[PDB]
Amino acid sequence: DVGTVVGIDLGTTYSCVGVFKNGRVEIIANDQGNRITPSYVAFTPEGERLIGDAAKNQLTSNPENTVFDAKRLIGRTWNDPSVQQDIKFLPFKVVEKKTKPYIQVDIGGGQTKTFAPEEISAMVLTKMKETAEAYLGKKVTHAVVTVPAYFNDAQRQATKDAGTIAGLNVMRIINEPTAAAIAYGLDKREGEKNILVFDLGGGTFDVSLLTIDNGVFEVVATNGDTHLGGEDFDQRVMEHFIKLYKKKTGKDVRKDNRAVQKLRREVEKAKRALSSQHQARIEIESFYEGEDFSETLTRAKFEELNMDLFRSTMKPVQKVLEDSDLKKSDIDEIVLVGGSTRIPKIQQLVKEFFNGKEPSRGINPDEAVAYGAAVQAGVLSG
Ligand SMILES: Nc1ncnc2c1nc(N)n2[C@@H]1O[C@H](CO)[C@@H](O)[C@H]1O
Repeated sequence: DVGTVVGIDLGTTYSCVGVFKNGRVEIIANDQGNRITPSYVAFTPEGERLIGDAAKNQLTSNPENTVFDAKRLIGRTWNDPSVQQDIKFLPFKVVEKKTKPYIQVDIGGGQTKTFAPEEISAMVLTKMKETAEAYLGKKVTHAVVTVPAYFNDAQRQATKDAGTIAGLNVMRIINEPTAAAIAYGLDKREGEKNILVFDLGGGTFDVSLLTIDNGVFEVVATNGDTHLGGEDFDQRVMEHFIKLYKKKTGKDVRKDNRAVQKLRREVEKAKRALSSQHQARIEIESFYEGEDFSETLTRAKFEELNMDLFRSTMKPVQKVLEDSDLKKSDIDEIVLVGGSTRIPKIQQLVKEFFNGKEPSRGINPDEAVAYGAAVQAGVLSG
């Protein structure tokens, strides 16, 4: 008895959980009313373990003991050059333990603890499991968990292990671009089709070329940029306003960490608003040295601030087409994945690259992967 199997998108920055109930996929909101949960864990000085929104919305006061991006370390050895590069940019301690990059944190009152990346991901998975259990009114024991198509054997096993620690029997490990394609019903098509999945997440950019033949998916080629995502677009806007504030007031905002967090929160909200509105206003009370911040951002300035980054997304799309021996016209379906794909310039750039071809539409791009996982979870629940 597998019970109600859950579909989990375990993302670098955000995670999503869905179930198949009363003939359809249900994406489940967490205890904070959010349909996506940050892949964050924080250990407060009192010793409280925070997971998700509570962990992320506290990150500024606790940078050493706030764990995130464990997905960059999962199933990798300590000496992996990717690990050695990534830990340079992580604020929490990472130590070699049992050949692996273990995360070291103060769990409260100076007591130090080490966690394998799969133990951190198990805490995120536990939060997803609780979110689904609150929704279903019953215990969840089985799951379908997605991973990037480039994940190797050790990375897929470590994701299954994270599940085991969380009390989830991960029945199927499925590729994130395949789950997105299933979400759009591209599996029940007929004949041979080439699917381009363009996945621009919060911190990663993944491009996958998939082939669908008689309902069977094959990942032909993968590319992207491991350090390009929505957060980089935020950072460009942060830089623009920190520069502007120094020009206007002569003050250096970054001297106050509390002032940068506040600007980060408002910049992110402004960015999201600019996907639908042509201008957003950032207002922050007692911003720096009791003085208030009031500035506006147009979609045009935002696009100009991020143009090189937006344009850089087209290079891995060209590399996957070459590595698949395909041309632009051979792409039958374009799947956009990640909240960042809601950016109008990103949607124009993809459409124009594929000479006017419209991408698949209807499912929230930030939920498409968990949606696909839930579709598969639905079949397995029977
Ligand atoms: N409507 C939107 N417009 C622009 N960016 C959006 C967005 N929605 C999300 N989630 N995002 C970004 O997706 C990433 C992961 O959640 C983050 O960088 C979000 O800001």
